[PDB]
Amino acid sequence: EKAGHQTSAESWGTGRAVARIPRVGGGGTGRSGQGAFGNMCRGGRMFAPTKTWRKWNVKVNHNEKRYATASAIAATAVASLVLARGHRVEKIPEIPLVVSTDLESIQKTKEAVAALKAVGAHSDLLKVLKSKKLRAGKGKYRNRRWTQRRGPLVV
Amino acid sequence: GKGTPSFGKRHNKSHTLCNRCGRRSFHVQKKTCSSCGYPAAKTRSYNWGAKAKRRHTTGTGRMRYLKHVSRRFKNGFQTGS
Amino acid sequence: AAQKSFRIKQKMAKAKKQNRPLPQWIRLRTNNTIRYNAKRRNWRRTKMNI
Amino acid sequence: VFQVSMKANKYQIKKAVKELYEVDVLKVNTLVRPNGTKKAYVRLTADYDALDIANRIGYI
Amino acid sequence: NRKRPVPKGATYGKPTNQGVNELKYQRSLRATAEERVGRRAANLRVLNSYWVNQDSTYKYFEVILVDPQHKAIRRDARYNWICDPVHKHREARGLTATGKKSRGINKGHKFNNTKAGRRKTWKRQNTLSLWRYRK
Amino acid sequence: AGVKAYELRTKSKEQLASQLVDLKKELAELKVQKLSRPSLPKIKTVRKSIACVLTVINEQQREAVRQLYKGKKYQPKDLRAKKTRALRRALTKFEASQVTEKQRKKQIAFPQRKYAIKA
RNA sequence: UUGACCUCAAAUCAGGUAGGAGUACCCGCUGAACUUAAGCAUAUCAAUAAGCGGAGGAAAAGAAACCAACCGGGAUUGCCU
RNA sequence: AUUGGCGAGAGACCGAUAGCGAACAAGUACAGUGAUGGAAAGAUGAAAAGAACUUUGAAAAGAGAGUGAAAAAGUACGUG
RNA sequence: CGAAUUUGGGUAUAGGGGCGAAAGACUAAUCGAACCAUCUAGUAGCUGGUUCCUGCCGAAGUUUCCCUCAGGAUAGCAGAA
RNA sequence: UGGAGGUCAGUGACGAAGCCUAGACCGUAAGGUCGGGUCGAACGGCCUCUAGUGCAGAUCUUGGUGGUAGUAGCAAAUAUUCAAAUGAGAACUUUGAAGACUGAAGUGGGGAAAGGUUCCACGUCAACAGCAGUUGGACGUGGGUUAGUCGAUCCUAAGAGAUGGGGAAGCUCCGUUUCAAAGGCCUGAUUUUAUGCAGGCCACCAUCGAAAGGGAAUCCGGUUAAGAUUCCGGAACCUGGA
RNA sequence: UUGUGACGGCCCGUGAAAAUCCACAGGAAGGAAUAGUUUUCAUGCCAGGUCGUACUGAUAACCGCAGCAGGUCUCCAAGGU
RNA sequence: UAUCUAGCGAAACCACAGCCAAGGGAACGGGCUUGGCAGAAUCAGCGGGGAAAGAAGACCCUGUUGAGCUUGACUCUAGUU
RNA sequence: AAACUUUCAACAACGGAUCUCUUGGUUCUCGCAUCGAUGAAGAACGCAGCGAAAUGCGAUACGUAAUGUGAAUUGCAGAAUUCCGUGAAUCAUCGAAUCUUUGAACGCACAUUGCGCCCCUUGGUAUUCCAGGGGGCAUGCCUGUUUGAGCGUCAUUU
Repeated sequence: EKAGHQTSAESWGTGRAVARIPRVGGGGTGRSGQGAFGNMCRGGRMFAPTKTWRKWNVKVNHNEKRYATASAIAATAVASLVLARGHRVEKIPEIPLVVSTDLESIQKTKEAVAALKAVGAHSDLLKVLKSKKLRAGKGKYRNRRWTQRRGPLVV
Repeated sequence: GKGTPSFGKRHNKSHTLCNRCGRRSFHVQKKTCSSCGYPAAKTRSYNWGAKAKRRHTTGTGRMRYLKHVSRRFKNGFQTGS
Repeated sequence: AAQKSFRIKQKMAKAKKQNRPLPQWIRLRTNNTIRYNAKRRNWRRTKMNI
Repeated sequence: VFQVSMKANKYQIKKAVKELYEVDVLKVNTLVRPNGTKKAYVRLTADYDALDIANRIGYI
Repeated sequence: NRKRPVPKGATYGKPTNQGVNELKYQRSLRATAEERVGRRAANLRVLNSYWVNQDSTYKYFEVILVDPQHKAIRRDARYNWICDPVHKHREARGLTATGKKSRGINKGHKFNNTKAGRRKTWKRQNTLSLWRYRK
Repeated sequence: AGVKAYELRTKSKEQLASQLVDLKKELAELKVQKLSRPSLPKIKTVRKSIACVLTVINEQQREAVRQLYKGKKYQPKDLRAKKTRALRRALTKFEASQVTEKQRKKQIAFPQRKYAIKA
């Protein structure tokens, strides 16, 4: 909130052949006489500085949330929608895909991969594995360095 | 004659170095420092001088004793070896 | 002035000691970007005004 | 000619030179150098030779 | 009263603030008495005070103080609560009886302004409370 | 490397004083040699050795004074603990744990009971 | 005359203790004006900024000289209202 | 409660005229008697391998040569 | 141009204050109220600027009230749904 | 256009981004796509989300650059010249000669404030000395300031300023002998115990404040690259002690 | 030119203080003889610490943004006209 | 001095620029219209023009913008009684 | 018709945009409570084998102890068998110390590295003077100790 305002700059007024923006006083600095306190000014405050009381979370009706969840569940059982979503389910016998509770009881990653191979989700797995690519911007140094697809959801 | 000829006449320091802060802010005739308020017990400080507080505050110097207090507290103010 | 005080003379000594250029070997020190003394002083250029 | 502790006076310098080099001194002069350190000219008595004491100390 | 300490009565503002003479200090004569006493005897803690005498010019008070470093007070839990640091300069923070009276710390509808603290209440009812999902 | 504090700790008062004296003499001689020689890193080691001798002497003296004042109150201020100004002004464990006889009687009569809601 | 007592002193007497920092939050005192009122003086800004004194890890408040008018609730604090 | 202190974890934030004034010997350099004011300034290359040697110049330096993936990277160094 | 003289150093007076053989003069190139930081991003019916393209529609300077006359409200004119 | 969720198991060190290119294509346009050069590590299409999202102007901000322009100009303080030396190089450096000037309220010899090493020597000319430079108050490296007698230190001046005390919410204000119980100074006690005490005298108002006021005392000759009333030789003086 | 002396003029102006040193009044106290007193007579013994000290002081060492025709206190002062 | 040469080397200002006559036009054009005309590159001067440059007119008016000063303005106030 | 003005391209300049990078910032959340007369925060001056500097430290001075790890530090130099080890290190940890002159700052003073006094010790034929070493001497207030003062005042005498 104090960015761009930690100066005592005052406008010189008219009659000095310079614009009327506030200017830093003093001397012998290289910064004295320079513009301050403006969005157009280097080192000044930005226009309408970003505030933390901006609305971040947005409320949704519980019923509309449940409507969207039901629609997504129903879409998970549409064969064409899954392919359009791009999920490599061509080799799967039929969807929705239901597996015994022994999968709930599974224990190791090797046998989880084996189960995926058995039921046909492995193709989705290789899609996610071979989709790993660097992000295309300044999101790399914001702890978002890599991007990859979404695989199967085991429910 | 208020400009250059008058600037020719200034050779008498009104401020010398202050004992509490070495700032050349000690007024000789007023016997008080214009920066830290020496010889007053309280160091001179103002809530409109935020930059001045930045320049003169804890952590600006060596902190010859306060820097180890966090370590001693973390270890529980222990005596022994 | 000729008639100085010891405080002023001590500041003079400190200034004279500080006024020297970079030792050559700090330049060769690794991860070093210092190339010269940027706090160098000349008696005509800048007054320390103590 | 010695570099001397800045807190040392002529009495202390005389006593230290006498205790350190087993020599009697005649006079001590001191000056604070422009680099801020004390410099002492200690004149010994005629019974002693500064050159011999210097080459005893190590510097010819 | 407490004459406004401005020079020549010039207040440099609105006529509402131009008053100099009949202005009244918001703390009690008891409060300033125990404040001065505590500042003099800065090693004790002001336990209480009371009125003894008054003439035209002065009011006279007697201030009870307790030594927090005396071992007769430090032990004997009857009075060693005063030896904890949170009671440093009760007379200065307004924690004595006169201090509470002048602050207005009392239960009821007549003290809605100053019950939990005047400035604390003002802050609480002048803050803008925004939640994550805006209400 | 220089001298070692553990072997310095076995020496007595006169031994440590003698070692300090000739270490100081050797430092003086090394300073003279440094006046003429380009670089003289042995002077650092000798200065460190003098520091070692001095800290061992000071530790012995402080332990002797601690033994002298052992058992009695009013330790010398540099010998008593150095926690914190507030940590020293604070009431001790005994002084804080002090409680009146009325509250003690109430506490013994009615201590917070240990109970569970199941049946 | 010899001993108290009361009040007041002195001591490089014995032992302590206060000051000063930092002050985001906290407890008070003091205290504007710009500003809004399309002028402006009450009002507003604001019992805010600046100024002063005082704490803690929180502070403050706190076990009713309360609320209420009900088939009554029951220290304080904070949130929603 | 908490834009201070000490530890941590994070972000649909900024990306060297931005973000703190300060990514750098930054509250530094230096301006003012003083209160105070207050910057600019990041990037060779993976590794200095930072150019031996010859030649022309008083020298700076050039021309060759050489190192290097690159000298259309030569410290006045990424791109330009 | 021997004095109501000139001048060094010390010292006193500090901002609605000082000091003035008086000019609103001087008070650090600042004076019909110094300078510094803050309130403060003070307010402005006033001046200036206001950043891509194409498509369709497309004005008003008039009514009433206003310390109203360089400005608003209202009705009109206009777009969109 | 920056960033975000999905997707193209998208492009890429066999060359991403960026930049340059009177080269091509597409769109009315905003713009998109591609050929070539440069470069060296990331980036894009699509469906959506989001915003610190698009500049020609604001005497806009910061930085950079022009024409003017090799232009105005470098003209106050009488003035320089000849020859050697050094040097790559001399109008400007050194030396010699000549001509001059300051003309003793100096362009001389010293100091006060201020400066702070500018002093002196050696080396050296990238920058600085608005021409030049071999020179320099520049740059690099070093050397140098020696006191009983000179000052400060001591005194008090105008004044400043604790204490006692009184104001003030308070930061602090007044006050300086005031409505104070305000100390140090002579000689014996003087080693059954000390510096105690039945020894004695008194009763100042703290303190700071002058490197030109007041004050204890040093002169000559010689000596250094640079210090000297300070070192040395000689010759004295004062203060305090025994 | 400087110092000194004895004088004279001027003032409704008559032109610092203190430290410090000495002296006088008084007479406390003490004092003989192979030795007392005199350390204000002469001679003789010891010590004298701390800090400054270089250089410029200006048409180039200070201030004026600079090596700025400006400003900035003072001592010495040859011959002729 | 200007001038020419060696060295050194800025600034103001600048939409784009730089020949006129008349016309019309924001009623005094360098540009537009119609005529006159019109030949590289330039040097020293000069002061007619560029309504030349220097400064968001300091006169005047407007603003529900100030400030200094005054008073039997309105509203208060230190002091005093 | 070169010279010259202008336009464009290539190469070279000037400048430092763009792109990519990031040991920095900013915002949110979580946890904790610890400055100082036992001398803080801050200041000054010093300390490294070669350092001038937002480093670290204090005449024990880029640090000493103690502990842990286990062979470095490194720009150059270097003590130089310190390497199957009470043991390298610009390491980490950190509980013992040192901690100059100051600073609320404390004998008085402070534009002075000025001036005292007190107590021990050592020298100068010395309780007194001088010098050196060590240790001290602030203010307010509290509790107590001792020494006092006051016809304020109570008992014990002509």
